[PDB]
Amino acid sequence: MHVVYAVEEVPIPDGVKVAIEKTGPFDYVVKVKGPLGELVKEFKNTPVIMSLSDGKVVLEVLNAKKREYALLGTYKGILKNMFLGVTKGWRYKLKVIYTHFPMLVKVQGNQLTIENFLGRKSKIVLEIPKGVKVEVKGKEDIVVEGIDRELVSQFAAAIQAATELRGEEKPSPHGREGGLGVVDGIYVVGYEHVK
RNA sequence: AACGGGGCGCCGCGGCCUCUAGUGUACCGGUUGUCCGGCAGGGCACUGCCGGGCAGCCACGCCGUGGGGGAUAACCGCUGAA
Ligand SMILES: [Mg+2]
Ligand SMILES: [Mg+2]
Ligand SMILES: [Mg+2]
Ligand SMILES: [Mg+2]
Ligand SMILES: [Mg+2]
Repeated sequence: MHVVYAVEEVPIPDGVKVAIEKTGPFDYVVKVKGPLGELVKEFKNTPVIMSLSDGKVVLEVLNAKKREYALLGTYKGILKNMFLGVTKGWRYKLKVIYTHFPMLVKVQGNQLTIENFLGRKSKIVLEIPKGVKVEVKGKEDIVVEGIDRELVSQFAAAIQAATELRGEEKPSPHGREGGLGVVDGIYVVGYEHVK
C-alpha cells in the first residue's frame, strides 16, 4: 500500500543520552551513551527521518510505500536494543555438547580456542572482537557479553558455526536405523541481560 | 574414516650443462684392399671400416616452478520489521 505519513516513537530510558547527527543527505549517525558504555550506529541512505523530542526518538516517513514504511518498526527495534545495551547489557549463552571426545574451550587474551573437537588435531581459533567478553563456566557453558547486541550475537553465532562441519566433513545427523548421530558442537541456547 | 602435522612423486611450464647418457666427418689409435719401389708417411674405397673422445649442442640428466588478500557464486547465518 501507500502511506501519506507515519510516525513512531522510542522512549529514551533514564540515564541514557542520545545524539543524532546527519552525516549526509539521507545518512544518520546515532550515538547512545549509558552507564555501561557508548554505542555508535549508522543508518545510511535511509528514508526514515530521525529526530529527538524531549526524551524520545521520533521516527517518521513521508510519502512512503511498504518498503519505506517497514523501516519504522526496524529502526525502533534496533534503537530499543541500543538502549537496553547500555543499561542492562547483553549476555548470550552457549552450551558445549560432545559425544565421545571432550572439547577443551579456553580464552587466551583475545583468542577463543576450541581443542579436541571430534578428536581433531586441528585447533579452532576465533578472534574476540573489541567490546565482547567471553568466559568459560565449567566445561559445558560459554557466555558472551557486551553492549552491542548485534556484535555479541554475531560472535556467538560464529562460535556455533565454527563447530558445524561442511562439505565432505559433515557427519550424518542420525545414527544407524535412525537414532541420534554424531552431534557434537557448541549451540547458542539463549540470551539475557547482564543486569 | 576425518581435520591438522611430516615426507615424496606424476603431468605441464621456465631454465641449465656440474654429473650420467647421446653425438662429436675437431682429434688420437687399430685394421682390410689397392696404388705411391720397400720401411716410414700418404691417396681412394663418399670418415673405407672399427674403438676411444675435448669443446659445443643436448635429455635419458640437473635446478626453479607460492601462499595470500578483495569482492563474489551456490548458499549458510546475525540482527530485523512489514
Ligand atoms: Mg624443458
Ligand atoms: Mg665416434
Ligand atoms: Mg706402411
Ligand atoms: Mg689416385
Ligand atoms: Mg674419403
